[PDB]
Parts: sequence; C-alpha cells; structure tokens
Amino acid sequence: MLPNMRSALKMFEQSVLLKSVETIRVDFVDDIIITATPIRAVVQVADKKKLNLDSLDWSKQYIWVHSGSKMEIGQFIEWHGKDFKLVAAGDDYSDYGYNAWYGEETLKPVLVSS
Amino acid sequence: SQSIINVARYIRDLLDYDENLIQFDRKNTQQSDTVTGYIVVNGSGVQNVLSHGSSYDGDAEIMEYSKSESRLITLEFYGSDAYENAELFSLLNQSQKAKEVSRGLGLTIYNVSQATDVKQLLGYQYGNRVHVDFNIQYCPSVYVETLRVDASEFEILVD
Repeated sequence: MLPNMRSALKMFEQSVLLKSVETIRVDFVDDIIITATPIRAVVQVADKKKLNLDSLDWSKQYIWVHSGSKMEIGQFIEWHGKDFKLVAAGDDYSDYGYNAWYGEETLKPVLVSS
Repeated sequence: SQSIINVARYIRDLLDYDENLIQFDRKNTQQSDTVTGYIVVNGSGVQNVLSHGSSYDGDAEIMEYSKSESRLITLEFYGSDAYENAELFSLLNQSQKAKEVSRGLGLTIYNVSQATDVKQLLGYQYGNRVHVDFNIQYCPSVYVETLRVDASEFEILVD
C-alpha cells in the first residue's frame, strides 16, 4: 500500500487557478488559447524573493505549491495577483498522491482568456 | 522585427516542413520528445548594419528611411533526423526550390557557411543537435509623412 500524503494536504489547502497554454500558430504568428481550472493547492515561498542586479533591477516571487492534481511544467498557477510558471524544483509523488513545484511569477499580466 | 520570422518562413517551405515543429530561438518553448526533429532559427548573433538609406517620393508625397543590415542567424536542427534535416537543408539552400520560394521575403539568403554537430547536454544523455551557419542580409524600412518644398522666396545683397 503506497503511502498517500493526500489527507495530510487538505488542512493547508487554498483555492488557486491552474492554467495551461496550448500555443496556436499560423504562418508563424503567435496566438495562445488558455485552459484555466479551479484547483486545490497549498502555497509556501520557495526561494526567498530577492532583487537581482542588471541594467534594471528585477525580482520574481517564488512559490512552491502542492496539490493532489497533476501539474505539468508548461502551466501557470495564479493565487493572488500574478501567475507563476511551474518551472523548477518540482517533483511528482503522483503514486504517493500529490505533487509539488516551485513557481516563477511571469511579470506579464495574468492570462485571463486571450 | 519580421526578419527572423521571414527566414523561419523560408525554412518552413523549403524543407516542406511543419509549422509547429519550427520554433524560433532562445524564447521559452519546451522541446518534448527529443526525436521530434525541431528546427530553431537562432538569431542571437549580433546583427550589424551596413547603410542607412533615405529616399523621398514626390506625388504621393512621403519619404522612406531604410536600414540595410545583416545577421549571422544560425539554424539548430534537433531530433533523431537532425543530421538529415541539416544536410538536406544545407544543400537545398541554393537550389530552385529555395531561390524560387523566397520571392517576397524581403531577405537575401547567403550560402551555408559551416556546420557543427554540437549536441546538447540533456542530463546524462546526448540529444542530436546540429548548427549550420549562414549570414542573412535584409533591410528594414519605415515611411514618414514629410512634405516637399514647392518654391523658395529669397533676397540678395551686394556692395
């Protein structure tokens, strides 16, 4: 019997939107439909969000979510005001009943429907 | 602007090759299923200008600021059939098909300069990846509504 952290994930839940992009192109012109779903999750900070140095300073908040629902990389997660690309340090205890990912705020505005 | 997309067009229908399988460059795009031989028009090479034209039109009176330039755009082929899509491109580049399909793509096309089978470190594995080089030369333009001079009144003086 595979251990299932699922029940150990409900208490800490939070509502959040999980979107994915399925890019569409004709004659090499970019359009992006969206797929958004209300999914369960839990959020903690992932890399303490610092200020990098460049020609202009920039900063991207990091969150790392858990959920009972599967989360592929090429998906975004919005919880407060800015979606996070599910890019890094993710791991799928799918057979153990959940999965986790870090998150990168796409400083672009949130993909509502396009 | 449009130049990289144009060379992407040219490689799109020189190899008779797919839309969704040509991605541009160092953008964000996932390369899933390594064997799906992709082609990417790497434009990271510095584009350097050559001249800055300036033409002027009389009747439908506006003028025309042009800027000829060139960039060493490289092509990276991926996938199990990378080698072929390299060579078969690196050799059809100077045929009828290419030189006949790049009609309106306001973009010259020079010979393929060099190739390389530099693969990519796909994490304890090697995925086929080949670069081919060729300088590409084009010229963006813009049009501006200036206005002509119809006459010139003036006065002279003398000792």
